[PDB]
Amino acid sequence: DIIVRHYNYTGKLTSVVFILICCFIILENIFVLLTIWKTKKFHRPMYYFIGNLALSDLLAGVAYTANLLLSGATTYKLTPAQWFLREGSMFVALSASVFSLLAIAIERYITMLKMKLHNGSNNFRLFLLISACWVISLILGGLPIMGWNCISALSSCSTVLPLYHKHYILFCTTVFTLLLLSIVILYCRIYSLVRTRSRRLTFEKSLALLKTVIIVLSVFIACWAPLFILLLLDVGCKVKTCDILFRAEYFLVLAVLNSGTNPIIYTLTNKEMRRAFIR
Amino acid sequence: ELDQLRQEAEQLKNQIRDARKACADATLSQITNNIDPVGRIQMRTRRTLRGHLAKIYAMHWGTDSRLLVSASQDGKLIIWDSYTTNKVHAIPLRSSWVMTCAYAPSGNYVACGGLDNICSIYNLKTREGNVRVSRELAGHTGYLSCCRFLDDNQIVTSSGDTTCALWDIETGQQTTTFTGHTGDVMSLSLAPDTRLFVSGACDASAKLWDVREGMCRQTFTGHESDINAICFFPNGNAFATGSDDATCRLFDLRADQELMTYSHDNIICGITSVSFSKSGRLLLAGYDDFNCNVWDALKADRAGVLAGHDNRVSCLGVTDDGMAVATGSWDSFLKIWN
Amino acid sequence: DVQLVESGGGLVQPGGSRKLSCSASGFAFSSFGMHWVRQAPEKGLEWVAYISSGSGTIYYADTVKGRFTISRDDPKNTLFLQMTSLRSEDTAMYYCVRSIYYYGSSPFDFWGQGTTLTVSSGGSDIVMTQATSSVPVTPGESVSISCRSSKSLLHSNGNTYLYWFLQRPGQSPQLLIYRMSNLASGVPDRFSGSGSGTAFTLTISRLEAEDVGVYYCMQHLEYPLTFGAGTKLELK
Amino acid sequence: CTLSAEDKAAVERSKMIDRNLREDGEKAAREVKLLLLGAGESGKSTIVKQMKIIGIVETHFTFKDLHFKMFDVGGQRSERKKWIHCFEGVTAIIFCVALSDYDLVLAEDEEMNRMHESMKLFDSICNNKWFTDTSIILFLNKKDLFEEKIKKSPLTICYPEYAGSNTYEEAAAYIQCQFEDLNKRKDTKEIYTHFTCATDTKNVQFVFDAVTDVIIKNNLKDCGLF
Amino acid sequence: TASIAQARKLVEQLKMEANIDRIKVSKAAADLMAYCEAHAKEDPLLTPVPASENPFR
Ligand SMILES: CC(C)Cc1ccc(-c2nc(-c3ccc(CN4CC(C(=O)O)C4)c(F)c3)no2)cc1
Repeated sequence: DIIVRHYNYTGKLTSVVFILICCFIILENIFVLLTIWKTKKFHRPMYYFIGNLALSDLLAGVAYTANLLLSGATTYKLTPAQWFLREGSMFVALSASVFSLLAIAIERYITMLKMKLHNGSNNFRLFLLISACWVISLILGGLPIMGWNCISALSSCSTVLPLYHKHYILFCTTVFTLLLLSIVILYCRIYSLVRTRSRRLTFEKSLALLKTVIIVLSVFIACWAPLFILLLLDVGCKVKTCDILFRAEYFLVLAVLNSGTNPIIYTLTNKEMRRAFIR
Repeated sequence: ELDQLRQEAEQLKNQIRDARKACADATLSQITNNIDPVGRIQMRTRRTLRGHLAKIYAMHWGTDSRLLVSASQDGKLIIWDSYTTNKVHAIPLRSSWVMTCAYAPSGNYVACGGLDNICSIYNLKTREGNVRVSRELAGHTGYLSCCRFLDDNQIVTSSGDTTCALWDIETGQQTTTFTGHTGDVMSLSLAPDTRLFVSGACDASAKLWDVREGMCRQTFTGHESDINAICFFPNGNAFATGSDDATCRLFDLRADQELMTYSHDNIICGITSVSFSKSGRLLLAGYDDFNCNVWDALKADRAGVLAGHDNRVSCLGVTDDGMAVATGSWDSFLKIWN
Repeated sequence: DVQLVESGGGLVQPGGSRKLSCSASGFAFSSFGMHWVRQAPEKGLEWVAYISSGSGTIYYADTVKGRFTISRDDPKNTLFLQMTSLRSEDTAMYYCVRSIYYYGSSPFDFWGQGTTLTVSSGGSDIVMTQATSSVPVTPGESVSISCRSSKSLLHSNGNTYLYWFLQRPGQSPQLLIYRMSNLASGVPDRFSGSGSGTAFTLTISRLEAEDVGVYYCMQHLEYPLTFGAGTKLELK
Repeated sequence: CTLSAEDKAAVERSKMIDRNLREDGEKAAREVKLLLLGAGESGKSTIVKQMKIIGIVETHFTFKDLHFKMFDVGGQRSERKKWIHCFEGVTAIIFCVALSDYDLVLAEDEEMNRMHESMKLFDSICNNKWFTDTSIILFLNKKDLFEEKIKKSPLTICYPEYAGSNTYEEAAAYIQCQFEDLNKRKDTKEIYTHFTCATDTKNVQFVFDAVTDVIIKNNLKDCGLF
Repeated sequence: TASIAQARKLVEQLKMEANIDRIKVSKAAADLMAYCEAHAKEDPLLTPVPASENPFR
């Protein structure tokens, strides 16, 4: 009766369209994975990172699905362990997606930093980045069940997740802030490097790269802003005070649309992706 | 006078064509009609030789049937121990652009050539323990497309200047020059007795040359495009030519015209290399469609596919005992097949 | 041509230290593995140390394990043997030998002249045995030198790792036959190797005056290399 | 381990050969590949001389910590389609055009205009199936000779449809446009046009920064940001 | 008269090639078929050699 107690004392007492949207996202990610698998020249580390992102946000497509269907009136049937597993699945999936974006940004920044002529297959760096992302995601996802949770402490408890510790929500928000800042700075430095290298050579790339960076960054920030604002707000709102915390499903919906439009942005911009996908 | 002479040449060509038609009572597809089919020929990759970085253009096995030599555009000529995939030698080539390589029958020398118009012979059995350039043969005005060893002292080379050459290695001069081709010669094949050799050129014809006399005994014209590969039959009384028109053709020296054609409707890419099995029953041909087919020489039916390369299959070789078949392709990997 | 010169030999008191230097010339030193081999004043050869090309692997004998250190300086083409805690049993002549290893190669092709060390006063390895100490032979005849091995020298790959060396009076050993069948470069076709398993024989046809000497039997299967007792060849 | 002592030593030798091959390949992959092409007397020789100052002939030079290989195939009297596939994957193609050839009739000896033959060769190599992505670096050599030729010899000899005036700027721009219009792979490749002369010294800088642009483009294609 | 000399060379080469002894296609085909049949047993590509015999397994 932990869940019912916490929901009573925090105040908590349209799914079809969302699950169909997520199935469509799964379809996009399966298309991207099939395109990567079929094409032989795509078997190089950058497209491997793109496929890793596709797998990560695909798992965010299944897991969000699970969350959306296992929620509602049937969350009371769940035991606290099952509730924690349900929430951790979403946390680990979204964290894996964000870390996949971070890994892609890091790889692109390194490739822009080193000119080279043939980058080659540096499987060490790719394995290190992928392992780091997919291990940190599971870690952060597993902290609530390990003991950093709200059990027996209802005066420092989050409202949107009435069994997640407020300090842990603050920690997750801080981590997401760090990754968001890192991605912003990485893409800005990529654009700055390309622009300053182009302008110092006498006779475009800069405009197309600026358009791509603007599209990616604006989509990511706009889609992940409501959820981040909600996470910041819930700590500052005591239970039974802030009503907007109750309507927290739409922000996660926009996060899921971010997960789903990442395929679209990362396939439409790359001409080779379009040419391979059409055939 | 030129018009009269070319009319006489046309009359001679018509006489040759009439003689060829007269001595054709039955087709090869009729004698080799009731014989048992070869059946499905399936070969797996037993060894994969890694270490080349650029695209491979040629290879040659050698009499020992264990070592082999491979040439790639990275500028390295690598001798592989096919049994254990060990690299016996790695020779840094002076010119990175090589399109052919040969391994001497005795094994003491290895030859290479390419866009530099020079055939380099390297002494493998050096007292110093390294590999030194034993000889450099110059005189060709076109790229070397093929080269094969008669023995430790004589070599036959084909170049893009529409001529072939017979070199004495010790003196470094051309003992013989074979002329008559009107197009670039892309490959040559020596007979087992080393008394004759066939050269296929870009004039869509293959010419048979006598090594000793130095004259062109016969010419064969059945192809519709450039001839890229040629290979004698094991008995030396026939040969096979692969061309860019996606067809192979088996010719007979004594018959003097074409015997068989090897073609399929869904194959539209040219052939870069042909080779015969030990018994001569199977004709392995490397195509531009990333694959390598195994035709039945007698039945002209396809017998199997060697599809394990990710790029153009540039070179093909068969061991003298026929135990294994090595394919070298543009993806920088050699593959041994059994 | 190809040559190896040994230096650094002299009178040493027991427990002292000494360094031997083999200077190579006329061949690609960096591509050849190097062996140090000992020959005591009256008895036969016995292998001491080995360092591969590029110093990848280093091997020692149990007699000199720990005390001896073999190294190579490729850019200056030199082979060093730093030996410490010298006992009186190490007084001998030392040879630096070149050996390259690939398919069809001939290891122990060339031997150095050797330098003299004068120190002033087991099991689990193949025991190569040459039962006959010497044979009286009249030149122009055919002589057979036998050999034996505790363990079979034939490997699963078809190669029998048996080497034959001839040490003329006052000269360094010369490689005659490598792998029991193949004849070394510059060796007259008179010499022939045969045998199988553990028993081997070396046959000489039409013996001539430069064939007199001691013939040594060496194994290369298991790396604790052991030479034969030797078979002296003398005229009547 | 079933290997013997000799087998182990052979494997060690093979591993050392592998380590040397990898080092050589890493050294080679940091080097720029340029395929030099052009018609007879186009100006390849003076381009080679400019590179030096700052069968097959190979030129090696260095600029701004980049090593440039330049393969002047030149006197290769053979069919181009039998060995042109060897040069795919080069960083760039350097095509030389002699402007003063716009009114020189002999081609090889066909008695059809040399500029037309140069345009035909440029079309053949630019639209070649092997060089579908390689960027051409077009050099309009002999601008000093053309600046005097165009004054007295109208461009209509080579281009009957030229409706512009007989000035250096207009005629030179017209010739550049005609050469660039032969490009049919507009999206996949770019053509870098530079107007060189006999005694100018900025040619190696143009090669350097054009190769830098090609490298930036290739990096963007590897990342997919382009 | 380089063209005339080349034409004479071509004519004499054709005449040399036009006076060789040619056997029928049936004979030259039966010879190849019999050679393939005779050496069929010694071909390990035709019949797969056992794993205990080929060096590559
Ligand atoms: C980037 C990563 C580090 C950050 C992150 C942050 C948050 C999430 C997340 N999961 C969730 C959630 C919330 C409420 C619910 C609501 N059910 C409880 C039931 C109810 O009361 O009505 C229904 C839900 F079903 C899922 N919201 O956010 C994922 C990643």
